[PDB]
Amino acid sequence: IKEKGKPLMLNPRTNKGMAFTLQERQMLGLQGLLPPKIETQDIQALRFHRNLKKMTSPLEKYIYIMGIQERNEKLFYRILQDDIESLMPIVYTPTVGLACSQYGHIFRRPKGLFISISDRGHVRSIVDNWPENHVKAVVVTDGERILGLGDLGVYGMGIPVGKLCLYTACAGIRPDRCLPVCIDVGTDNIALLKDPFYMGLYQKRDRTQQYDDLIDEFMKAITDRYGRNTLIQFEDFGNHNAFRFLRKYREKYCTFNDDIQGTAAVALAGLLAAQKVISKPISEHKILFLGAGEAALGIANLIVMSMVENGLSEQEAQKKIWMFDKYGLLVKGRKAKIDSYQEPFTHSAPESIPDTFEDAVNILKPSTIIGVAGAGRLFTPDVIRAMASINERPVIFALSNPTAQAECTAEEAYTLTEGRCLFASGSPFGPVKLTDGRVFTPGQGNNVYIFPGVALAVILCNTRHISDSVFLEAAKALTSQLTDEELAQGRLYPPLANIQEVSINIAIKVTEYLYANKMAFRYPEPEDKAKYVKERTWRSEYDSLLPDVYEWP
Amino acid sequence: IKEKGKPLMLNPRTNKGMAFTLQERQMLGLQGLLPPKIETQDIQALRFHRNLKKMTSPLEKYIYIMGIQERNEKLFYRILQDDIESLMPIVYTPTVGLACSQYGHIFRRPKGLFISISDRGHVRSIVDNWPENHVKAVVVTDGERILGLGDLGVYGMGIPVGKLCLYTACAGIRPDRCLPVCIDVGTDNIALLKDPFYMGLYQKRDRTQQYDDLIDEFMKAITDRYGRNTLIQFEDFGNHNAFRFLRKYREKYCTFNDDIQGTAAVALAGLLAAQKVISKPISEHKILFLGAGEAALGIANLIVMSMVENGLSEQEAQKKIWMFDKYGLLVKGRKAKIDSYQEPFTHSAPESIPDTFEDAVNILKPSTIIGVAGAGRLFTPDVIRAMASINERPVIFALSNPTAQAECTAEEAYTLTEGRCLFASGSPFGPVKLTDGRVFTPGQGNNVYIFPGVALAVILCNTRHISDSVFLEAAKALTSQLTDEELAQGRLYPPLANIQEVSINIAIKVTEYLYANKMAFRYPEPEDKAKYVKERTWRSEYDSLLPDVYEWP
Amino acid sequence: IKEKGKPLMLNPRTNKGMAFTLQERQMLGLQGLLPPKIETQDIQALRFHRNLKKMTSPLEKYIYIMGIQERNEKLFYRILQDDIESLMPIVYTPTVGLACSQYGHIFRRPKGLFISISDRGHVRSIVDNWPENHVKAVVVTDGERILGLGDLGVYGMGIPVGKLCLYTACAGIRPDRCLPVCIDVGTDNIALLKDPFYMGLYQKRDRTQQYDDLIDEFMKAITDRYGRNTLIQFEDFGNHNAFRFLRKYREKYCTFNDDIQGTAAVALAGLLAAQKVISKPISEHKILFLGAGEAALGIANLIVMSMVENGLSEQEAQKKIWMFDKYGLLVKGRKAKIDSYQEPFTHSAPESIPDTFEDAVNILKPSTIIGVAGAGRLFTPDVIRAMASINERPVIFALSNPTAQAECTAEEAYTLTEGRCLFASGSPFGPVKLTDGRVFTPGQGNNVYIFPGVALAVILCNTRHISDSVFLEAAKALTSQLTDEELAQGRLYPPLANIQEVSINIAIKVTEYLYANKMAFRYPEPEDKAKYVKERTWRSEYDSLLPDVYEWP
Ligand SMILES: NC(=O)c1ccc[n+]([C@@H]2O[C@H](COP(=O)([O-])OP(=O)(O)OC[C@H]3O[C@@H](n4cnc5c(N)ncnc54)[C@H](O)[C@@H]3O)[C@@H](O)[C@H]2O)c1
Ligand SMILES: NC(=O)c1ccc[n+]([C@@H]2O[C@H](COP(=O)([O-])OP(=O)(O)OC[C@H]3O[C@@H](n4cnc5c(N)ncnc54)[C@H](O)[C@@H]3O)[C@@H](O)[C@H]2O)c1
Ligand SMILES: NC(=O)c1ccc[n+]([C@@H]2O[C@H](COP(=O)([O-])OP(=O)(O)OC[C@H]3O[C@@H](n4cnc5c(N)ncnc54)[C@H](O)[C@@H]3O)[C@@H](O)[C@H]2O)c1
Ligand SMILES: NC(=O)c1ccc[n+]([C@@H]2O[C@H](COP(=O)([O-])OP(=O)(O)OC[C@H]3O[C@@H](n4cnc5c(N)ncnc54)[C@H](O)[C@@H]3O)[C@@H](O)[C@H]2O)c1
Ligand SMILES: NC(=O)c1ccc[n+]([C@@H]2O[C@H](COP(=O)([O-])OP(=O)(O)OC[C@H]3O[C@@H](n4cnc5c(N)ncnc54)[C@H](O)[C@@H]3O)[C@@H](O)[C@H]2O)c1
Ligand SMILES: NC(=O)c1ccc[n+]([C@@H]2O[C@H](COP(=O)([O-])OP(=O)(O)OC[C@H]3O[C@@H](n4cnc5c(N)ncnc54)[C@H](O)[C@@H]3O)[C@@H](O)[C@H]2O)c1
Ligand SMILES: O=C([O-])C(=O)[O-]
Ligand SMILES: O=C([O-])C(=O)[O-]
Ligand SMILES: O=C([O-])C(=O)[O-]
Ligand SMILES: [Mn+2]
Ligand SMILES: [Mn+2]
Ligand SMILES: [Mn+2]
Repeated sequence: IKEKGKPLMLNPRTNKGMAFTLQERQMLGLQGLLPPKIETQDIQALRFHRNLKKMTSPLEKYIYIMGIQERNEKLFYRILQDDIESLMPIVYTPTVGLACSQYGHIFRRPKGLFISISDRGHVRSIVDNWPENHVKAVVVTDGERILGLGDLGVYGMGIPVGKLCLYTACAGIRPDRCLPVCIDVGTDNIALLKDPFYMGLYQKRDRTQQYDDLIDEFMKAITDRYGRNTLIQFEDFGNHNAFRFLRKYREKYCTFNDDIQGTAAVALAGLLAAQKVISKPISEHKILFLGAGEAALGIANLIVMSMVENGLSEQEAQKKIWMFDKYGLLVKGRKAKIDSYQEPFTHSAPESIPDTFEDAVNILKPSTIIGVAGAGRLFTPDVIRAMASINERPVIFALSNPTAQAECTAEEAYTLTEGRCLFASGSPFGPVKLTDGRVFTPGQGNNVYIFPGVALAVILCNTRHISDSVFLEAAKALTSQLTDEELAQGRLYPPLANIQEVSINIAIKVTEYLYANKMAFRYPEPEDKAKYVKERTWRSEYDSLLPDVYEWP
Repeated sequence: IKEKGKPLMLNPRTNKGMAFTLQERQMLGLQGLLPPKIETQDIQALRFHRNLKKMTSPLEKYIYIMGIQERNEKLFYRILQDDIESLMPIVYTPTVGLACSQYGHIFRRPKGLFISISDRGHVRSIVDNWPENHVKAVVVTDGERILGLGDLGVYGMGIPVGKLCLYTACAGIRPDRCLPVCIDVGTDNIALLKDPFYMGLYQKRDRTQQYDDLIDEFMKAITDRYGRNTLIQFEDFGNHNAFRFLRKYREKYCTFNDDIQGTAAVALAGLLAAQKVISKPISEHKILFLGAGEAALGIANLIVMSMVENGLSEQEAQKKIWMFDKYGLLVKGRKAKIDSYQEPFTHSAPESIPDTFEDAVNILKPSTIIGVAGAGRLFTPDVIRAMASINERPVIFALSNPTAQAECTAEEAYTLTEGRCLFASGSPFGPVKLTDGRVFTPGQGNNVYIFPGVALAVILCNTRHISDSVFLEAAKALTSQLTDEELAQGRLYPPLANIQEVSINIAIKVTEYLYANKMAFRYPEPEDKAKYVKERTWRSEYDSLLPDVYEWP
Repeated sequence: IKEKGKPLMLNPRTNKGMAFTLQERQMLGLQGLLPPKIETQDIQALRFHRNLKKMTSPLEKYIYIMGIQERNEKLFYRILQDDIESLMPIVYTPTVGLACSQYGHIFRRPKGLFISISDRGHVRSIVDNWPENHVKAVVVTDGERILGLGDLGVYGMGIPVGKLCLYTACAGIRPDRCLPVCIDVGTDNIALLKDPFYMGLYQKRDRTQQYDDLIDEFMKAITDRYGRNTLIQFEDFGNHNAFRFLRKYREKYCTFNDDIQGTAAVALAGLLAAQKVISKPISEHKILFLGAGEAALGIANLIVMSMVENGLSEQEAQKKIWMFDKYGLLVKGRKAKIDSYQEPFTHSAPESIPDTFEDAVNILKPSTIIGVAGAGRLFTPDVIRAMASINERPVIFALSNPTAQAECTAEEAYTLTEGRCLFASGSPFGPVKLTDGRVFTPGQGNNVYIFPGVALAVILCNTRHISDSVFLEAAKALTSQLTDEELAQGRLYPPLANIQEVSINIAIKVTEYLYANKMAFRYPEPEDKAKYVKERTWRSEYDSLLPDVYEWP
């Protein structure tokens, strides 16, 4: 660090608070600007937990902790690391959805880069305004599909911000090499347009070619300054655009879409663990999705990749997967439109045309059910009872977020199937004890289990493009960490409390895969992949800021 | 403004948030670093009040609002300005006392300059570490007598910080020209010495000549760098040190003691207003003080100054004044020691020596009672009832702070006297409505009504030293702004809500006084002192940060 | 750029002087700090040539122009560009040698990174002290063999400094991406160890393993901060270390030795041009070197690569080469030592052992002669007359530098052979007109014709390592640019006034070779190489420093 004096305290990246040693204070011009007390990160950590403990609401907790990131970055991450599982619901789903829908009312300081349609032709000048010179990862959103909350416009910047926090909290990626970005081309949200606190352009969404050009101009600007292999993760974009930009840029830049490919990998991993207990014959699998968008089509695709690799031909696999959206069951010749992606899973209408999702379950008699409609409690008791009636061990996945949009609760799933189901959810739920004394502990099927470790692998390997088989590998790498004991408790995923090592482990496996398939370019190739990864993780412990002073012989 | 980029946003002195213009953004390198929305201070203020309204406790509010000062200085004062009366109890007494006691728990960022006994011989280098180069006003403490809370050590820094906020919020003094200072020579407070969050040196107070030498080195360092006429206000020092440092510096430097002299001025003004209703024959006045320290002795010396200038002799005036401390009534020959400042009011004991304060009232039969012991409710119902019985219109001042250390309440005072008392308090109390329907609105006899306006004047006139007559004058300037309809409500002081103009008016009147007596060195002399003063007040309105761009012919 | 105000003028990299436009001055805070006149670089250029014209000595001119590098970088390179051929003798050989030998007397400001043996163990902290963060090229020396001047210790920093100027002035490599380094481990120069103005450690050279560590620590420090593919050009190292370091590092880092490999290619090119006029049968080629060091072994080796390529075998080619050093003809069994590298060119003594270089010429009767002993006029008249007798068109290369160390002059070569010799020198010599009227314009055989264009190629291709065959291609790309007309005048190389385009053209040839041989890693690969290189060259034209201000819809 080149700076000295107060500027060191004003920048959260460097500010150590009372943890600045006396030598540091005297040598860096800080003597007098801090109380005469020298503290440790541990004392600071104590102050935090003491304070947090006394707090009452989750949003209040969110504002308190997210604020530390703007005062003392090192301490911020230390605090998450102290107990990531307990803070996850505040910092991530579901409280993050609340913060977003409230972004303008709680505003204090901005975070990330903001690029609006009004800046077209001048995006490179905006990118050059970013203080950090070595960004490696970017998470960008246009805010049209924020969780299951829909179009929140610029209030959606909360997502990319929180997403990168996990980059560092889960996989040890350097915070100063991360860049959250929000593309503001307007919002179709009538209430936000009438909101005095709204933080974006007061106009409807510009869907013309101008939009595509702005995005294209954005990708170019980012890579022109930071490099062609700068990781770019697309997050919470609308259905149409999400698929379009993925197909358009995946072979050109180092990019992927979390909602489509990250979700694909976590779901598969949970489906794999489930099979470990059911061991059902492949010719018998029959999956039915509620919803048919980004997540649904992404999961369905990884599932087919797996079945195919487990025998079945691509076409046979697809026949095992069905979808039911807001218009009904996806069957050939239906009135409602069917896109190019849904096509493969759109099949000939069965004996009868289901009117409700309950009808579908009964007619189709699926073995697995996957909720990803973002429309609330659609896995009703009747649907849950039907699944348990049809199956001995039904697999029930309600992945919509935040919690309020989920398809059903863990308690609803376990109690209604007499503890026979294998359940997973997108948002957090605690253990379930039935009137009979049995206790079931459900796992969280959320892409946070996937993106952190995959991002670290790609960054470290100087990888240029991310293929789908890279997520298939991550799926396998995550599920191979589940122990029988945990599986026994009802967990289809490793404990959230250990998400740090689980990520690092996924990174190691993925970098082993990239190098093995000639997708890595970092040289020379490391002998010991695991030691290589573990060796380059960012730590929340303070570094010495003292200059190298030494005597000459 | 020689800075551009993120730094403009990291420094609260310059940060405007979404209030930075689009042109300011494009020209200063901030485009992209802020959300697309351009806001007005008016909207920012709206976000604050909405948020504050949702909050429950005062210390939570105190943390919220004092934090704004570290994010956006201008909005901070705008927030205070929007309603100084409702925020004073949170930002000032009592809550400021609660915050000092909680200082180590609520810590987030330091404020002010910290000089410790361990830094002796290096004070200058610490002073040179302060970022601003044109400081004009300093408020310093050692934390030995924080309000009526006692020795709070470094936790007492919240006092100078708070006093200086009022320098700007009440008198329009420029924030960047203000500097809070805490002298840390240790603490005798056992509780803090075993507190892991304590912010100072872990040692008992050093009271050797090394203490004196540090104060010496402090005064010299401050004036060597900022100028000999720099205003230095002492605050909350222990009794012995407060008096000796005043005597020691008042003619060498531009310094005064707020607790001694400031309190004297506010007390006298309330007494001057009371007399407006009592019209009591000077010879009959009999004043009894509960306590005989810094505040008590200062008020007493000014009372005498008023009396002497109204006809009495110095000796004849000091005889109308009696003091009762923790050892009892001050009389000639008593065992408890009597200092040089106390002699003038230590009289030959009466017929019977009072054992309790109630006895001293019934024996001396005072017309006025002034509580300044900081020991709690020593003005008991019996004491209040005695005054109501002795005087038709008793004068009762409970000036001890915070509220818990106050001798009595407004409710108690008016009620027990049947609305016959003229009551004032150091801390805030709402209006009292007697069961007969009458309502009383008590004034706040606190030095906040005096130090801001006196400081402004002194600074503007480049005054070199402060005489007691300045305070006598300032006492006159305050009361002169009290209206009948106000006195009628029961207020012995102008409504807190207009503390801004009151302070400006007092300032104008003191600068006139300083010039008239040749104590002002600002040249040339303003013909219109009012215009002169009002002209130089700092405003909370945002300033334009745009570079001067213009076409040449 | 993120700075504004005086810093902009203090930093030579940005300073434009009166070239700062009015709008630039107003928006960036320079209004008033510059005279009211707005100038053009053309006017500034005129001012320079005007003042240089009145100057007397070459050193006085060197001091003046090198100083501009520290005041206005953009202008410094415009000045060279105006007329490189006339400035080269001042900025390069021979005046650079006089500068170095005088480095301590002419000092005003330092240039480059200095690393001493006394900083062993702390080199990384030194590297981190360099202001630029994207270095792509380094040129380093320890000053043991500065030109033919010998060991000049730290006074040799002029060499690396001058080389990098040419990197920019010749091939358009960005100046901020270049970094000259001097390794000071002491000096054996007894004179310098007695010079109160000497700029390095006052101790003889440390030749222990410590020397090896330092260099190792240096290579690691550099690569860690800037990357594994950062170009590191070695220059003017002693004989032993030059070869040992080259071998040791050529496979681990992207490095080469200018004196060994650079010189190899220039000389080969000149030889190739001569062959055009001589058409001598490859079978009768007979080269005799005067000197057996870095350059001699470097040229001989590239020479062989060609013959071998043109039919012969490595064995028979080497037999055509002979060498003669300060001890005599390199013959097997000789008293004096013959190292690993000399081996292939140390042959079985001839019937008669040559006592002097003339006798050597007489006995071996070579077709070509190449001086690279750096010990003065060893190509005596008799030796030149001999070559003329033995040969119809003798080839005479006197490459030792600086001019005073050259083997003979152009006038000596042409006159003594009656215009039949094909001559080239390392230092500059003007045209020669014989008594009979014929005018001969000699070419300069210096690596400056090679290192700039190769460096640019490597850097642009993200090349990891440099093969000797790369220098064979450079030798061809250079000679391939020669026109029969220039050859007609007597030039064996393109005119110096064209070095810029001759460099870019060589750079374009090499990146095609690199890519073609899978040695390039930049991605994707450029379709049109010429366009790719020309598009990436740095220009000395001022760039606009105005912020991006624009209207929003
Ligand atoms: N202060 C700086 O700007 C700075 C400091 C250190 C390294 N670097 C850069 O790193 C490269 C050197 O390689 P290396 O030793 O870092 O490792 P490496 O070469 O083994 O790592 C490969 C890539 O992963 C990146 N990387 C490593 N750890 C990372 C982390 N924890 N979070 C995010 N990105 C990470 C690196 O930047 C590098 O591009 C150099 O090119 C240099 O530019 C820059
Ligand atoms: N747990 C995870 O890791 C994770 C990851 C990504 C997305 N999600 C969640 O999945 C949900 C959908 O995300 P997406 O990107 O696929 O959305 P999308 O907008 O691309 O698709 C939404 C789909 O839901 C369908 N739908 C809406 N209402 C329906 C209803 N009432 N009944 C039946 N179908 C209905 C739509 O027709 C559409 O097919 C969101 O709530 C999101 O939070 C979870
Ligand atoms: N309202 C204002 O503007 C204002 C200004 C300054 C100080 N004060 C308040 O006045 C109080 C005293 O401050 P100070 O500077 O005078 O302190 P000090 O220590 O100088 O004097 C305190 C005096 O009160 C006496 N005392 C203590 N306990 C007593 C008891 N139980 N009964 C009778 N007398 C007792 C002490 O003996 C001493 O003489 C503090 O609580 C402070 O907050 C108010
Ligand atoms: N950026 C700076 O450092 C800066 C800027 C403007 C003025 N100044 C100083 O002000 C002096 C010129 O006089 P002037 O035109 O400012 O006023 P002035 O001469 O009318 O005022 C007399 C004194 O009061 C002070 N002052 C005025 N308003 C003040 C305020 N609102 N809060 C605190 N202090 C205040 C001034 O510093 C000055 O020393 C010069 O000595 C100069 O050094 C400094
Ligand atoms: N201000 C900066 O630090 C800055 C500015 C622009 C680009 N860059 C870097 O350049 C890379 C992007 O590629 P590009 O668009 O520059 O070109 P490129 O990728 O086509 O060029 C290939 C390599 O040659 C280097 N290069 C190009 N011209 C050079 C020159 N004239 N002199 C010396 N080296 C030169 C580049 O640094 C690059 O590493 C990124 O890695 C980025 O970090 C840095
Ligand atoms: N023109 C160019 O492009 C260019 C490039 C590199 C080096 N050079 C010049 O070549 C000269 C030597 O450099 P080097 O790297 O080969 O050095 P070196 O020390 O590695 O080799 C010098 C050789 O000359 C021999 N020698 C010394 N004195 C001799 C004498 N009196 N008679 C006969 N032989 C003698 C030595 O034995 C040795 O073999 C220097 O003057 C240098 O300036 C020119
Ligand atoms: O989109 C989502 O809901 C997510 O990523 O968790
Ligand atoms: O000391 C006090 O109580 C004050 O200053 O208000
Ligand atoms: O070493 C030399 O003489 C050179 O490079 O010109
Ligand atoms: Mn998402
Ligand atoms: Mn006080
Ligand atoms: Mn050289």
